[PDB]
Amino acid sequence: HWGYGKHNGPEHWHKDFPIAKGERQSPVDIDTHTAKYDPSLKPLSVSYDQATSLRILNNGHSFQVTFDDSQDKAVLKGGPLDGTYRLLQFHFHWGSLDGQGSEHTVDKKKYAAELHLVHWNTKYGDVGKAVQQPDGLAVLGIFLKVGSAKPGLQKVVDVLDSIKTEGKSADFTNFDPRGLLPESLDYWTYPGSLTTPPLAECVTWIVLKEPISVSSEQVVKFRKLNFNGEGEPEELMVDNWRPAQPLKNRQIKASFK
Ligand SMILES: Cc1cccc(-c2nn3c(c2-c2ccnc(Nc4ccc(S(N)(=O)=O)cc4)c2)CC(C)(C)C3)n1
Ligand SMILES: [Zn+2]
Repeated sequence: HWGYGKHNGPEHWHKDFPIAKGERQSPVDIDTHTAKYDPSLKPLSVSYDQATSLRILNNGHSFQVTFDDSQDKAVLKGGPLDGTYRLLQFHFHWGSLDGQGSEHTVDKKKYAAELHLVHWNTKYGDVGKAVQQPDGLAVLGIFLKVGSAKPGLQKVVDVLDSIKTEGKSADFTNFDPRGLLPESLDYWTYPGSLTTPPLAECVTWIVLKEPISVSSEQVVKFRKLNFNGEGEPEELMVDNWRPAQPLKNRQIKASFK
Protein backbone atom coordinates (compact mmCIF):
# COMPACT_ATOMS: atom_id res chain seq x y z
CA HIS A 1 0.00 0.00 0.00
CA TRP A 2 2.76 2.47 0.91
CA GLY A 3 5.13 3.71 -1.77
CA TYR A 4 6.85 6.80 -3.12
CA GLY A 5 4.18 8.54 -5.22
CA LYS A 6 1.79 11.45 -4.60
CA HIS A 7 -0.93 9.47 -2.85
CA ASN A 8 1.09 6.90 -0.93
CA GLY A 9 4.53 8.49 -0.49
CA PRO A 10 6.59 9.55 2.53
CA GLU A 11 4.22 12.34 3.61
CA HIS A 12 1.44 9.75 3.96
CA TRP A 13 3.40 7.10 5.93
CA HIS A 14 2.57 8.52 9.36
CA LYS A 15 -1.09 7.45 9.07
CA ASP A 16 -0.18 3.74 9.13
CA PHE A 17 3.15 4.27 11.01
CA PRO A 18 2.82 7.14 13.52
CA ILE A 19 6.48 6.76 14.50
CA ALA A 20 7.15 8.56 11.16
CA LYS A 21 6.92 11.78 13.23
CA GLY A 22 9.13 10.34 16.03
CA GLU A 23 12.21 11.57 17.86
CA ARG A 24 14.89 9.59 15.97
CA GLN A 25 13.76 9.25 12.31
CA SER A 26 16.05 8.71 9.32
CA PRO A 27 17.42 9.87 6.99
CA VAL A 28 18.81 13.27 8.06
CA ASP A 29 20.87 16.04 6.57
CA ILE A 30 24.47 15.80 7.75
CA ASP A 31 25.64 19.34 8.42
CA THR A 32 29.42 18.83 8.18
CA HIS A 33 30.27 21.97 10.11
CA THR A 34 28.14 21.00 13.13
CA ALA A 35 29.07 17.31 13.25
CA LYS A 36 31.77 17.03 15.90
CA TYR A 37 34.84 14.85 15.76
CA ASP A 38 34.56 12.24 18.52
CA PRO A 39 38.06 10.92 19.40
CA SER A 40 36.45 8.14 21.47
CA LEU A 41 34.99 6.48 18.33
CA LYS A 42 36.85 3.38 17.11
CA PRO A 43 37.74 2.55 13.55
CA LEU A 44 35.02 0.55 11.96
CA SER A 45 35.67 -3.17 11.44
CA VAL A 46 34.01 -4.33 8.20
CA SER A 47 34.75 -8.10 7.96
CA TYR A 48 33.16 -9.37 4.74
CA ASP A 49 35.70 -12.06 3.66
CA GLN A 50 33.33 -14.96 4.49
CA ALA A 51 30.08 -13.43 3.19
CA THR A 52 27.59 -15.93 1.64
CA SER A 53 25.14 -14.18 -0.67
CA LEU A 54 21.95 -16.13 -1.47
CA ARG A 55 19.39 -14.32 -3.62
CA ILE A 56 18.68 -11.03 -5.41
CA LEU A 57 15.12 -9.81 -5.43
CA ASN A 58 12.72 -7.03 -6.36
CA ASN A 59 10.50 -6.31 -3.36
CA GLY A 60 8.48 -3.49 -4.97
CA HIS A 61 10.43 -0.75 -3.16
CA SER A 62 14.07 -1.56 -4.01
CA PHE A 63 16.15 -4.52 -5.09
CA GLN A 64 18.02 -6.41 -2.40
CA VAL A 65 20.77 -8.95 -2.15
CA THR A 66 20.29 -11.33 0.80
CA PHE A 67 22.98 -13.16 2.82
CA ASP A 68 23.13 -16.20 5.06
CA ASP A 69 23.07 -14.68 8.61
CA SER A 70 22.79 -18.01 10.56
CA GLN A 71 26.42 -17.69 11.79
CA ASP A 72 29.03 -14.91 12.20
CA LYS A 73 30.31 -14.69 8.63
CA ALA A 74 30.07 -11.14 7.28
CA VAL A 75 30.14 -8.84 10.37
CA LEU A 76 30.33 -5.21 11.31
CA LYS A 77 31.95 -4.29 14.63
CA GLY A 78 33.75 -1.36 16.28
CA GLY A 79 33.07 2.24 15.37
CA PRO A 80 30.19 3.33 17.58
CA LEU A 81 28.93 -0.24 18.07
CA ASP A 82 28.98 -2.56 21.06
CA GLY A 83 29.22 -6.17 20.01
CA THR A 84 28.76 -7.95 16.73
CA TYR A 85 26.36 -7.18 13.90
CA ARG A 86 25.69 -9.69 11.13
CA LEU A 87 25.13 -8.69 7.51
CA LEU A 88 21.61 -9.69 6.38
CA GLN A 89 21.03 -7.77 3.14
CA PHE A 90 21.94 -4.78 1.03
CA HIS A 91 19.78 -2.62 -1.18
CA PHE A 92 19.78 0.80 -2.83
CA HIS A 93 17.81 4.01 -3.12
CA TRP A 94 18.14 6.07 -6.33
CA GLY A 95 16.71 8.88 -8.41
CA SER A 96 15.13 9.60 -11.74
CA LEU A 97 18.12 11.89 -12.49
CA ASP A 98 21.66 12.12 -11.18
CA GLY A 99 21.00 15.06 -8.84
CA GLN A 100 18.73 13.12 -6.49
CA GLY A 101 18.38 9.65 -5.10
CA SER A 102 20.22 9.57 -1.80
CA GLU A 103 18.36 9.49 1.50
CA HIS A 104 21.03 11.13 3.65
CA THR A 105 22.29 14.44 2.35
CA VAL A 106 25.58 16.22 3.11
CA ASP A 107 25.22 19.98 3.61
CA LYS A 108 21.96 19.53 1.64
CA LYS A 109 23.80 17.83 -1.26
CA LYS A 110 21.87 14.85 -2.69
CA TYR A 111 23.84 12.02 -4.32
CA ALA A 112 22.59 9.91 -7.24
CA ALA A 113 22.01 6.92 -5.02
CA GLU A 114 22.69 5.39 -1.62
CA LEU A 115 23.67 1.85 -0.70
CA HIS A 116 22.47 0.41 2.61
CA LEU A 117 24.23 -2.63 4.07
CA VAL A 118 21.88 -3.84 6.81
CA HIS A 119 23.28 -5.65 9.86
CA TRP A 120 21.67 -6.87 13.11
CA ASN A 121 22.97 -7.19 16.67
CA THR A 122 23.58 -10.88 17.47
CA LYS A 123 22.79 -10.38 21.18
CA TYR A 124 19.11 -10.36 20.14
CA GLY A 125 19.29 -13.73 18.39
CA ASP A 126 17.26 -12.90 15.28
CA VAL A 127 16.60 -9.85 13.18
CA GLY A 128 12.89 -9.72 14.02
CA LYS A 129 13.78 -9.33 17.71
CA ALA A 130 16.55 -6.85 16.86
CA VAL A 131 14.17 -4.42 15.11
CA GLN A 132 12.33 -4.06 18.44
CA GLN A 133 15.49 -2.71 20.19
CA PRO A 134 17.05 0.78 20.08
CA ASP A 135 20.45 -0.79 19.28
CA GLY A 136 19.15 -3.69 17.20
CA LEU A 137 20.45 -2.79 13.72
CA ALA A 138 23.46 -1.05 12.22
CA VAL A 139 23.15 0.22 8.66
CA LEU A 140 26.27 1.14 6.74
CA GLY A 141 25.32 3.89 4.28
CA ILE A 142 27.43 4.57 1.18
CA PHE A 143 26.79 7.37 -1.33
CA LEU A 144 26.94 6.81 -5.10
CA LYS A 145 27.98 9.50 -7.54
CA VAL A 146 28.03 9.15 -11.31
CA GLY A 147 31.45 9.02 -12.93
CA SER A 148 33.63 5.97 -13.53
CA ALA A 149 32.19 2.46 -13.37
CA LYS A 150 32.32 0.44 -10.16
CA PRO A 151 33.57 -3.00 -11.29
CA GLY A 152 32.25 -4.67 -8.12
CA LEU A 153 28.74 -3.51 -8.96
CA GLN A 154 28.56 -4.93 -12.48
CA LYS A 155 27.53 -8.45 -11.46
CA VAL A 156 24.46 -6.85 -9.79
CA VAL A 157 23.63 -4.59 -12.75
CA ASP A 158 23.76 -7.53 -15.15
CA VAL A 159 21.05 -9.57 -13.44
CA LEU A 160 18.53 -6.73 -12.89
CA ASP A 161 16.75 -7.52 -16.19
CA SER A 162 15.75 -10.86 -14.57
CA ILE A 163 14.00 -9.20 -11.57
CA LYS A 164 12.25 -6.33 -13.36
CA THR A 165 8.99 -6.50 -11.43
CA GLU A 166 7.87 -6.86 -7.82
CA GLY A 167 7.98 -10.47 -6.63
CA LYS A 168 10.80 -11.60 -8.91
CA SER A 169 13.98 -13.13 -7.52
CA ALA A 170 17.05 -15.02 -8.70
CA ASP A 171 19.98 -16.99 -7.41
CA PHE A 172 22.80 -14.61 -6.52
CA THR A 173 25.53 -16.69 -4.97
CA ASN A 174 29.23 -15.85 -4.53
CA PHE A 175 28.74 -12.06 -4.62
CA ASP A 176 31.50 -10.25 -2.71
CA PRO A 177 30.24 -7.04 -1.07
CA ARG A 178 33.82 -5.86 -0.43
CA GLY A 179 33.68 -4.68 -4.06
CA LEU A 180 31.14 -1.99 -3.15
CA LEU A 181 33.26 -0.25 -0.47
CA PRO A 182 35.20 2.99 -0.92
CA GLU A 183 38.87 3.35 0.15
CA SER A 184 38.22 5.29 3.34
CA LEU A 185 36.06 4.14 6.22
CA ASP A 186 35.80 7.70 7.62
CA TYR A 187 32.18 8.04 8.81
CA TRP A 188 29.46 9.99 10.50
CA THR A 189 27.20 8.26 13.03
CA TYR A 190 23.87 9.04 14.71
CA PRO A 191 20.92 7.10 16.24
CA GLY A 192 17.99 6.73 13.86
CA SER A 193 15.46 4.53 12.17
CA LEU A 194 14.53 2.32 9.23
CA THR A 195 13.81 4.58 6.27
CA THR A 196 10.93 2.41 5.00
CA PRO A 197 7.91 1.11 6.91
CA PRO A 198 7.71 0.21 9.70
CA LEU A 199 10.20 3.09 10.31
CA ALA A 200 11.34 1.40 13.53
CA GLU A 201 13.71 3.37 15.73
CA CYS A 202 16.25 0.57 15.97
CA VAL A 203 19.22 1.71 13.85
CA THR A 204 22.72 2.96 14.59
CA TRP A 205 23.52 4.77 11.34
CA ILE A 206 27.09 4.72 10.02
CA VAL A 207 27.35 6.87 6.88
CA LEU A 208 30.65 6.83 5.01
CA LYS A 209 32.08 10.18 3.92
CA GLU A 210 33.66 8.89 0.71
CA PRO A 211 31.19 8.10 -2.07
CA ILE A 212 31.73 5.32 -4.58
CA SER A 213 31.61 6.18 -8.29
CA VAL A 214 29.32 4.24 -10.61
CA SER A 215 28.84 4.76 -14.33
CA SER A 216 25.85 6.36 -16.00
CA GLU A 217 25.15 2.94 -17.62
CA GLN A 218 25.12 1.21 -14.23
CA VAL A 219 22.63 3.64 -12.66
CA VAL A 220 20.49 3.64 -15.85
CA LYS A 221 19.95 -0.08 -15.28
CA PHE A 222 18.61 0.62 -11.77
CA ARG A 223 16.11 3.00 -13.39
CA LYS A 224 14.69 0.28 -15.66
CA LEU A 225 13.30 -1.64 -12.68
CA ASN A 226 9.57 -1.49 -11.94
CA PHE A 227 7.64 -0.88 -8.71
CA ASN A 228 4.71 -2.84 -10.15
CA GLY A 229 4.25 -6.56 -10.46
CA GLU A 230 4.05 -8.22 -13.85
CA GLY A 231 0.61 -7.49 -15.39
CA GLU A 232 0.01 -4.09 -13.73
CA PRO A 233 0.61 -0.71 -15.44
CA GLU A 234 4.42 -0.12 -15.78
CA GLU A 235 5.69 2.46 -13.25
CA LEU A 236 9.45 2.89 -13.18
CA MET A 237 11.18 2.15 -9.84
CA VAL A 238 12.80 5.58 -9.49
CA ASP A 239 12.93 8.13 -6.65
CA ASN A 240 12.56 5.42 -3.99
CA TRP A 241 14.13 7.65 -1.36
CA ARG A 242 12.73 9.18 1.82
CA PRO A 243 13.63 12.88 2.31
CA ALA A 244 15.69 14.17 5.26
CA GLN A 245 13.76 14.16 8.57
CA PRO A 246 14.13 16.52 11.53
CA LEU A 247 17.28 15.95 13.60
CA LYS A 248 15.49 16.90 16.85
CA ASN A 249 17.60 16.22 19.93
CA ARG A 250 20.40 14.29 18.25
CA GLN A 251 24.07 14.82 17.57
CA ILE A 252 25.89 13.54 14.53
CA LYS A 253 29.44 12.48 15.38
CA ALA A 254 32.40 12.28 12.97
CA SER A 255 35.06 9.59 13.17
CA PHE A 256 37.61 11.91 11.52
CA LYS A 257 39.19 15.36 12.11
C1 LIG B 1 14.35 -10.39 6.61
C2 LIG B 1 13.64 -10.58 7.80
C3 LIG B 1 13.78 -11.78 8.51
C4 LIG B 1 13.05 -11.92 9.70
C5 LIG B 1 12.21 -10.90 10.18
C6 LIG B 1 12.11 -9.71 9.44
C7 LIG B 1 11.31 -8.67 9.82
N1 LIG B 1 10.12 -8.92 10.34
N2 LIG B 1 9.51 -7.78 10.61
C8 LIG B 1 10.32 -6.76 10.23
C9 LIG B 1 11.46 -7.31 9.73
C10 LIG B 1 12.55 -6.61 9.25
C11 LIG B 1 13.86 -7.02 9.53
C12 LIG B 1 14.99 -6.33 9.06
N3 LIG B 1 14.85 -5.19 8.28
C13 LIG B 1 13.62 -4.74 7.98
N4 LIG B 1 13.44 -3.63 7.19
C14 LIG B 1 14.37 -2.68 6.83
C15 LIG B 1 15.77 -2.75 6.86
C16 LIG B 1 16.57 -1.68 6.47
C17 LIG B 1 15.97 -0.49 6.06
S1 LIG B 1 16.92 0.97 5.62
N5 LIG B 1 16.26 1.60 4.25
O1 LIG B 1 16.76 1.96 6.72
O2 LIG B 1 18.34 0.46 5.42
C18 LIG B 1 14.59 -0.39 6.07
C19 LIG B 1 13.78 -1.47 6.43
C20 LIG B 1 12.46 -5.44 8.45
C21 LIG B 1 9.66 -5.52 10.51
C22 LIG B 1 8.38 -5.84 11.37
C23 LIG B 1 8.62 -5.52 12.87
C24 LIG B 1 7.10 -5.09 10.87
C25 LIG B 1 8.23 -7.35 11.14
N6 LIG B 1 12.81 -9.61 8.29
ZN1 LIG C 1 17.60 1.64 2.73
